[PDB]
Amino acid sequence: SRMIFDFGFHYSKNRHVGGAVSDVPILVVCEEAHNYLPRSGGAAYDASRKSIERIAKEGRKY
Amino acid sequence: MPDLGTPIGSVTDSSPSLIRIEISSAEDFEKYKSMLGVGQYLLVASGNNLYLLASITGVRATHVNFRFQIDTQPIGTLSEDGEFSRGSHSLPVPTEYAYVTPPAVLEGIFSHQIKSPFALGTLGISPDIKLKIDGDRFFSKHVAVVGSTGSGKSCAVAKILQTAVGIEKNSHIVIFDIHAEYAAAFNLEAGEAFTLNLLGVDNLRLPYWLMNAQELEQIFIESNEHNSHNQISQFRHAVVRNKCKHNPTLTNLSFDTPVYFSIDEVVTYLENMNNEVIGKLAGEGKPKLANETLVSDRDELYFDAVQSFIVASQAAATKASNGPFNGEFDRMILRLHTRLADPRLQFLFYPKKEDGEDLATGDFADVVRQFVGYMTKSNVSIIDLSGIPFEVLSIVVSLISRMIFDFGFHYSKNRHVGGAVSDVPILVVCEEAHNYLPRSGGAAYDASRKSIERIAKEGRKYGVTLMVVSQRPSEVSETIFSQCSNFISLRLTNAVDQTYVKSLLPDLSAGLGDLLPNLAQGEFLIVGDAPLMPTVGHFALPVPEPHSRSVNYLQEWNSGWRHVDFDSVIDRWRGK
Amino acid sequence: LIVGDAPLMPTVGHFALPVPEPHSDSVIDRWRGK
Ligand SMILES: Nc1ncnc2c1ncn2[C@@H]1O[C@H](COP(=O)(O)OP(=O)(O)OP(O)(O)=S)[C@@H](O)[C@H]1O
Ligand SMILES: [Mg+2]
Repeated sequence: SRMIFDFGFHYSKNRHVGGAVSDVPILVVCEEAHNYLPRSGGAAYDASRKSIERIAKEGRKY
Repeated sequence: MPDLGTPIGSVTDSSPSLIRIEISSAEDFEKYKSMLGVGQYLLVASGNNLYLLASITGVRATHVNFRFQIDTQPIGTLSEDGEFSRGSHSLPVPTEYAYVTPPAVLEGIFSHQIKSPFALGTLGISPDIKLKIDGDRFFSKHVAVVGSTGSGKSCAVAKILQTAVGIEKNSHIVIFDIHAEYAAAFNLEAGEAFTLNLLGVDNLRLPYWLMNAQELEQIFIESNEHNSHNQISQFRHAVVRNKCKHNPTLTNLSFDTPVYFSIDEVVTYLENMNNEVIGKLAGEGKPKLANETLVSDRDELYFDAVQSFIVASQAAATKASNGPFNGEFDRMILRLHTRLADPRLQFLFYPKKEDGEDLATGDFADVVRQFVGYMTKSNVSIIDLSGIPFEVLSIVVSLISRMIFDFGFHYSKNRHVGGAVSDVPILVVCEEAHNYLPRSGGAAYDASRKSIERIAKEGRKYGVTLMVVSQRPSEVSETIFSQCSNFISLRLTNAVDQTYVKSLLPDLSAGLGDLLPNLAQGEFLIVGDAPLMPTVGHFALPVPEPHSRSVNYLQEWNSGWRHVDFDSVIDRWRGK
Repeated sequence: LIVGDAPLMPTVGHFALPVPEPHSDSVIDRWRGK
């Protein structure tokens, strides 16, 4: 996921410099989320619940 | 005072809390169907040469001939002279008539008894009429808004602000954004002569030494582990001892007092302290380096550059023991090297003046100019926060707020010495508050609440007021509302939200809640002290409108398979 | 509204305002911020 987001970022920068909004959208479909995004869980599952979260708050733009 | 007209019907039940009117003619009801609707007002008799105003709360129609029913509640009293008192002092007897409230009477009551006017739209019954409130009561006190999605909150707020800035007295306003929306609502022709300072992630200047204790402790440290004790102590010691060396003149400094203080130097100090090794030989109760040279005052050398010491040993000739704080501080060093390694956050750690040089202790003044601007003219500023990450948002907000409260108090004192009240008002606008002011939230956002709580309590005396906006008021701070003296309610549907907003708000029986979920697009309800009495109102679209350009998806899918030159993107993607 | 043992009976009253009342460019020359 981190790769996707960083790519969208570095691309939005360029097309914004050009003055045009992005043109390459992406939709990430996630299934059986509760197996890899727990609500009450250990730090062992702290590498995912962070990355994906970055998409929720700062996605629409990029 | 004037000829009210022909009545509607008599009374059939009376009390201080409730009143019940009864109509028995359909031709009479259909004629005045538009006024008798909810929210609007009616006149009742309470003896000769008086009248009583009531607010419609509840209608019912039945067919068994027809029978209507209008439930009402009393607000206040009005004479034939024109005076409008408040507070009920009469129960109306039956066989007393009722009449419908014309506009003319409302306009007459509005004009005279209102000290200073501020327009806030037009009533629904008649568009060619302008609703007014007290000029000073409104913008010198704490407003609030709550609206369901699509209810047109942003446009209404933009209209309010435009009027406050004379767009169709010099006033200062800051508007925090999360969607990049309110920027265009102020993009009139340059010749208008009202300053506009647009800010973002590229041009914002905001050093990190302005922080209070909580923010500094929060960015670079996490106190979850067992090593949470010692880190904080020695961190404080280091930051202080480094604060003076670069600012000698001043006196009696403390952790909180703001002045320049580098951070890389603090990292160097912490590291050099990780690896210390002490000597226990005779008259050598102090450290020992690689070149057999003792040390007297730590602060003199530890900062400059890393140093290496001899190895621990137990020989009677070479007696070297390990240091007190060796080993513990290993992680936070890498964590800090990382955070500083971040490019996207460069505006906070490694900022630059216009010329190119780094900041200095004195530029503090200019740091506030951005928020303040020109003095004798309106200077609405529009901060942007989309580009900012999700972890530093609370910090940014707290700092930008405290920096304003301090200025307010300072100018309030500077004018108290003279004896005249300050003529510089400042408004803060907080949008989508439910993200960074959670009521169910814990310490993850502890730094934000307080920076606003102050304005909730003190701000009024000093000269700065708030304006909160949200769309899910249940998951918002209980304290930030209660200090709000006026409420604007647009459309709300979700039930629990109705319950909460009904509770918090006092003069709301069942009907005033039955009115929220059926309001139209552009309408609103007003409840508080700025009006004489509750009211239902209608707005117009603002000019120019906010757009917040966004990426259209389906209209883009129908296009071609555009060659993403991954090569060029990744190439520019240095990240080195 | 008063409640408890002191009054002869629960009751509501109103308070008269107490006179006296309780109240409490180069401008920013405080870089110290204190
Ligand atoms: N008096 C009015 N007459 C006609 N249309 C109106 C009126 N007031 C508002 N609108 C319409 O409301 C529409 C959208 O409102 P928005 O400004 O998108 O609401 P909002 O503030 O974005 O709420 P969100 O989506 O939760 S951020 C606009 O396209 C307007 O045309
Ligand atoms: Mg909006």
